[PDB]
Amino acid sequence: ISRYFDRVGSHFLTGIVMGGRAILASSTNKLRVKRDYSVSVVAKASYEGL
Amino acid sequence: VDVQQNDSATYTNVSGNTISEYQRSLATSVAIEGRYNFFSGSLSTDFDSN
Repeated sequence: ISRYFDRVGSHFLTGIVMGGRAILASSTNKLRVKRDYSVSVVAKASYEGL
Repeated sequence: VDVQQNDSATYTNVSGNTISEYQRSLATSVAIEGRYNFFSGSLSTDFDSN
């Protein structure tokens, strides 16, 4: 019996609808990152004697 | 032979894009002067790295 239900099914279709179906799923991700740092240093000396 | 209609289509599209950018700059400068009533001295040094 178990094989019979496996091989031909426990039921048969008696009420069906005839159709077209279409599905779409779509996703997008974007990421952009920017980071920058700048350093500037100046040191000056002037010195005098006699 | 039992033939069943099964007209169907499925589509899948996956794409990934990536950019990575790194940048570095370094600058250095040195200027020196020396003075004596009968002598003058100058030195310069410059360094650049990219």
